[PDB]
Amino acid sequence: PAHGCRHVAIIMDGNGRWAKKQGKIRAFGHKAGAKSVRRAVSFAANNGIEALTLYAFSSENWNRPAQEVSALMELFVWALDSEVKSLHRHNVRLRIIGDTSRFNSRLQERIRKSEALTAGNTGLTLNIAANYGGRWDIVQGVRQLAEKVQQGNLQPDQIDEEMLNQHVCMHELAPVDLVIRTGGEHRISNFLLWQIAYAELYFTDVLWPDFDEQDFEGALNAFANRE
Amino acid sequence: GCRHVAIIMDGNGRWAKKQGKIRAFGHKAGAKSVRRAVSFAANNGIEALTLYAFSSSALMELFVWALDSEVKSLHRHNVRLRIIGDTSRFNSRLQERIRKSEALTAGNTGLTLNIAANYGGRWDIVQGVRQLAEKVQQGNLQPDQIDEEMLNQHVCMHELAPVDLVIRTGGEHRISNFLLWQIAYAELYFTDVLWPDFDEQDFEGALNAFANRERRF
Ligand SMILES: O=P(O)(O)C(O)(Cc1cccc(-c2cccc(-c3ccccc3)c2)c1)P(=O)(O)O
Ligand SMILES: O=P(O)(O)C(O)(Cc1cccc(-c2cccc(-c3ccccc3)c2)c1)P(=O)(O)O
Ligand SMILES: O=P(O)(O)C(O)(Cc1cccc(-c2cccc(-c3ccccc3)c2)c1)P(=O)(O)O
Ligand SMILES: O=P(O)(O)C(O)(Cc1cccc(-c2cccc(-c3ccccc3)c2)c1)P(=O)(O)O
Ligand SMILES: O=P(O)(O)C(O)(Cc1cccc(-c2cccc(-c3ccccc3)c2)c1)P(=O)(O)O
Repeated sequence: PAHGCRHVAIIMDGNGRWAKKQGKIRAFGHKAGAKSVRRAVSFAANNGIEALTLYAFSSENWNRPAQEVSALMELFVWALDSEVKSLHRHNVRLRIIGDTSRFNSRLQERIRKSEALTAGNTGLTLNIAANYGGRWDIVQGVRQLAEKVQQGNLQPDQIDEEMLNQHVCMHELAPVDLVIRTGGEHRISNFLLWQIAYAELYFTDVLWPDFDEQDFEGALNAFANRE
Repeated sequence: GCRHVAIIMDGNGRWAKKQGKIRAFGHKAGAKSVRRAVSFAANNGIEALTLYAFSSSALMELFVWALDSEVKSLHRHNVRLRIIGDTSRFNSRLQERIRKSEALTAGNTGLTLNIAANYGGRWDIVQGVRQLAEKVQQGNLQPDQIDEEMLNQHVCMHELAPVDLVIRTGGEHRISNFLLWQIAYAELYFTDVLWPDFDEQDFEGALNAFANRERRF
């Protein structure tokens, strides 16, 4: 399309701050945040973007017990189940990226079903990060290579970038062209690392609930002008 | 408190054009700006400064010339010099100059200055991977024992403080395959100022930005 942007990744941040300013509790920001997600996904689908990868940055996870962080992963991806039907009806291909290996088998089956169901859709490819880390991503790929070495099928010296690239999340999709981070912080926070080696980085102070189609348009135009 | 700053230096040629001068003129102004950045970092308690020359045999001799004429003063200033990158294919005289310069200064306790030469963040990670694959081949390591901490011990600069701030001059908003694994939690600061003009005030503005952002976030 005219903006020449095939794959956009977004670090969503600012929902709690947005609620706080309103005098509302965090759950109200979660709802406004969900609504801003739906709006970003329609925008991307309507603007010919091929893939949209979303990472929810939690400013609060440092105050929550580790036991709680695992459970929230439950509800989160669980919640994203009633939503699968809607994504499918909109011709979106859903993929979950992250470490879901420790997740209960019932949910892993659900994730696989969801991905299989929407795999042949021809609209936007939507990647949702769940228990995702950039370093972990690189490490799970390294492990896959470590198994081939242990099998006898790979010589350490044959490992190059191109080969490690085939084993990181989203390698079958267009490289990430643009990473947007809302909320004001200027860090990647262990979101994508290997995949953003050549991506344009766009930071905006706008809080996620307020980030709308015109903000997304501004980012794509900055990208178009910058490339 | 900012301990390790990484800078993507960019804008020398654009600067020269604006001045109506030739490329060599921007290179010269660029080198002076490198000296001023290093002095500044050393004078302000920064533990490590990592520099990457962004560009879209003669440079090899210049590299030798640069090491031969600057290493003594860096040594006197208690700077520890390290070159990061794939120098495996540089001519052996240059490889030897690099090795001696690093050896001469290895024990200094002031600023560690890392100069990227033929460096790439993906290559960096891949060299660490090869190291681990070797131990797997031998039999000293099981695939499933490989974790983040471990690969971290095999990527460049693992013995130094974590990179706190990455500064990129010149106007582009990309990492361009500079550090990747190492910038997971770093503050990213972009400025349109061209490298020859990047000065103490610009450097301080990035440091202040880092400090303020550390307070608010
Ligand atoms: O609602 P909160 O954030 O006030 C709290 O109950 C934690 C929590 C409870 C229920 C639901 C959620 C929730 C709802 C929607 C999204 C998310 C979320 C999405 C992505 C990353 C982190 C969190 C979490 C969080 P907390 O224990 O942190 O006070
Ligand atoms: O399908 P369209 O292009 O006709 C339209 O629904 C826009 C749209 C496109 C793709 C996805 C969505 C959409 C709608 C409802 C929910 C979601 C959704 C987004 C993220 C997670 C879960 C669900 C996405 C809407 P429109 O607003 O243009 O009529
Ligand atoms: O913005 P924060 O860091 O203040 C916070 O809302 C976490 C958060 C960040 C970004 C997005 C979301 C969020 C909230 C609700 C739904 C979703 C969502 C994500 C993906 C698909 C569909 C819905 C994401 C939550 P927190 O729970 O840590 O207060
Ligand atoms: O800024 P550019 O991309 O326009 C260009 O000057 C390349 C370049 C970028 C950044 C720094 C330098 C450069 C020039 C002179 C000296 C140094 C230098 C680097 C490290 C230690 C000492 C000196 C770096 C060159 P180019 O040769 O590609 O026109
Ligand atoms: O100064 P010049 O224009 O006479 C010439 O040496 C080019 C040149 C001189 C000095 C520095 C550089 C240069 C360009 C790009 C990168 C670097 C560099 C410097 C330090 C580390 C890594 C890379 C240096 C190029 P030339 O190739 O035109 O003979």
